[PDB]
Amino acid sequence: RNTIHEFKKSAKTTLIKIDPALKIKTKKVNTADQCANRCTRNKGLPFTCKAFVFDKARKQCLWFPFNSMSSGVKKEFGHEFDLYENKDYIRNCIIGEGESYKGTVSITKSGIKCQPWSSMIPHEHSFLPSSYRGKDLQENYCRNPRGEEGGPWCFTSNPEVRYEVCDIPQCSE
Amino acid sequence: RNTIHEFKKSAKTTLIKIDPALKIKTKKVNTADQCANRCTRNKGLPFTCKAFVFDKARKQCLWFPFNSMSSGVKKEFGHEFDLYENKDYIRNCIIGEGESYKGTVSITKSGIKCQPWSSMIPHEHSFLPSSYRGKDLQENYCRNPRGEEGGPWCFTSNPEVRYEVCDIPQCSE
Repeated sequence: RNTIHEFKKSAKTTLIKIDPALKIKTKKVNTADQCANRCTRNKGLPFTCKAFVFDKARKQCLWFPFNSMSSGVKKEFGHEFDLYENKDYIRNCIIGEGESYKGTVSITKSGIKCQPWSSMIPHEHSFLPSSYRGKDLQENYCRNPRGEEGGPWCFTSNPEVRYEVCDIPQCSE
Repeated sequence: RNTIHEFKKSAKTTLIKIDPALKIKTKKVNTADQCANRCTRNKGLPFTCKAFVFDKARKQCLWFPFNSMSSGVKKEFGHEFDLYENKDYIRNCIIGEGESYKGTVSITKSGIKCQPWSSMIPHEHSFLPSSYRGKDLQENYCRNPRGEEGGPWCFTSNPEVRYEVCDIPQCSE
C-alpha cells in the first residue's frame, strides 16, 4: 500500500526551523512514496515522524519531528518542495468556533462533498486563499475563515445546496 | 486506491444502534475494501461516514454516521464482524493525562515501534486487554490505562528499552 495519500499535502512548500535545536533527518531517494513509507513506519528515525518534505529537484526526503503548526517553525514557499503532514498530528477536533481548524474533512453533515475553495462551480464566491492568508482555504476542506458561529463549513458540490456546515467534533467531547 | 488501511480496525466487533432514529446504510459486496472505498469517498451516503462494519458471513457493509465513542451506540462482539473507524473522528490529541485516548499512534517519543500489548516479547507484562476492559489496549497503540503522570506510553519492541512515553499533543496547543 502507498502511505503517501494518508498525509496532508501542501504543494510548493517547505518548513524552516527557527529554533535550530529541533532535530532533522535527510536522505536522497527517488520518489516521495519512499519518504511517506519511511515516515509512516517511522523505521530509521530517532524521533516521532510528524511531517516530511520531498525535494523534487534534489530528489531528497527531509523528515521532521514537527509540522507547520509547531511553534518555532515557519512555512516557506519553494518550487521544488512538497510538504506532507502526518494527519495524526493535525488536530482533528475543534476548539470553539474552529477558526484554527486545519484538518482534511471535506464532507458536509448531510454527506455532500465540498466544492474546492478556488473553484466557482457550482457556486460563485469570494472566499479565496488570497483574501484569507493563514486560514488554509485549500483543496475543498471544511473551514471557518471568518470565525463565525456554526463552525467550519464549505460550499457544497450540490448545485441546489450553496453551503452547508460540516460535522466536526469539539475536543471538549 | 486502497483506503482500508486508513482506518482503525477493531476485529470481531460491530456496533448496535441504541438510538432508534439513527441512520444506517448497507449493501452486499465481496470484500471490505469496497466498503472502505465507499466510506472514504463518501459516495451514495446520506450522512457523514465515520465508521463501517464488514460482516464476513453475510459479506456485507454496514455504513454509520457514528462510531464506537458516539453516544447512543454500543460496541458488541461477533466473530463475523470487523469494525473500521474513520481516523478523522477519533480524537488525536489528549485531554489531561490521556486515559481516554483512542488514537492509533504507536511510536515512542524517540522513534521506537511499540510492542503490542497482548504480546510478551520482548517484554513480559500484565497490561492485557482482558484486565483493562474499556481502555483499548489493542494492537500496539500508545495508551495510559491507569491514567498516570506522563501521558500515554507503551512497551517497546526494543529489548533494551522496556517502556517509553509517546509524544501525543494536548488538544490545547
